[PDB]
Amino acid sequence: ERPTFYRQELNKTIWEVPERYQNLSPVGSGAYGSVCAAFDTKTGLRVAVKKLSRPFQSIIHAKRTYRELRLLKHMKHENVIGLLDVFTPARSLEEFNDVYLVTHLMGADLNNIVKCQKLTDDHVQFLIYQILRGLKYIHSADIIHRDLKPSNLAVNEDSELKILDFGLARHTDDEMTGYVATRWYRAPEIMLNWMHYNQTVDIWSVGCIMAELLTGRTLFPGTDHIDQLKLILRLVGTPGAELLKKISSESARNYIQSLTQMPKMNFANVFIGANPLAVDLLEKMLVLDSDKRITAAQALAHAYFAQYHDPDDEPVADPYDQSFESRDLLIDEWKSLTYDEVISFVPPPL
Ligand SMILES: CC(=O)Nc1cn2cc(-c3cc(NC(=O)c4cccc(C(F)(F)F)c4)ccc3C)ccc2n1
Repeated sequence: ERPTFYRQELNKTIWEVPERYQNLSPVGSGAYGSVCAAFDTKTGLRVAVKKLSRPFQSIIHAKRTYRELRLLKHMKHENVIGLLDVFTPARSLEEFNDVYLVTHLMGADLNNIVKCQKLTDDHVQFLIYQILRGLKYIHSADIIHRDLKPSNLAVNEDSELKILDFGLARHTDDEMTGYVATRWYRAPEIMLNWMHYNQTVDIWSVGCIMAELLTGRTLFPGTDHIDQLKLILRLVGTPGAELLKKISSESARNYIQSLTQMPKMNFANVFIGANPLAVDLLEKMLVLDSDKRITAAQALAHAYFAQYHDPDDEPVADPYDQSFESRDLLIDEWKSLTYDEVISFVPPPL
């Protein structure tokens, strides 16, 4: 039942894919992989095919490959990216070297929407509602996104949203340096390595995205890590004794204590004309102490989403076994586990 594969060179990369995928066209490249737009003749869908770059070159790369495949195979929610297909041209484990992942082709992202269109409060309500509905699902599987930003949120013509991770490069220090969107939505505990972070790092990002949908502007466009921290503390206030004790890094803790103390600002005076319910929700998401930050499940029940909230239609994920994360294996073992996952893949129904 193995399909027939055909080969083509696209931007000095050899692509070998089943015949069902036609009109391959390059849409992106990076350290982790290359992405092509294509037409799936079997389903009639416009798809995105990601060919992973050297997926088993090191233990780190082999584990990352296995990790992404496990995660994609698990995600089954209206607001989260789904795996349409996974394939390899390899006929056996011995010849296994390449992995291709297929998802829906995404049109616009949230950055394209905020660009020329000024969003109304009802539009903001619907977009944030869906992010939180998708996050509640991601978090219920004990998965932390870590990189929620407008470019990782796909929004169709009907304002239907999906959470994705379209990143193709290594999230290095250099990539996070300066006046960069890669760091503007990051929680201060992850950006400054304050302590062992939890999934509320993602709620900080939603708060940053919501503020930007409401004003059309970046909430914390820092020119560097320290300038961004100062922009944060000006709005939310400098931390109290309770939070400083939770900063496990003595160096980071010592730096914060050197700053002049500042009170939390009045958010109604920052977000002029915004719905007072939006302002209230923003104050619950943009909390410096991650332990006190509203969760996705708590946020869906907030009065700001009264028009969309349906507790009978906000599902949680099936149990997700990620015991593999603390497993020490050789490249060939991570490869064989990846291979079993490719061959056991069951496509979703129409
Ligand atoms: C115009 C256009 O459509 N361009 C486009 C489409 N693209 C699609 C992909 C793409 C991305 C993944 N991986 C993830 O999304 C991912 C990984 C980990 C966690 C999560 C989360 F679930 F936590 F979000 C999601 C798998 C397969 C493909 C094909 C990459 C770049 C891209 N560019």
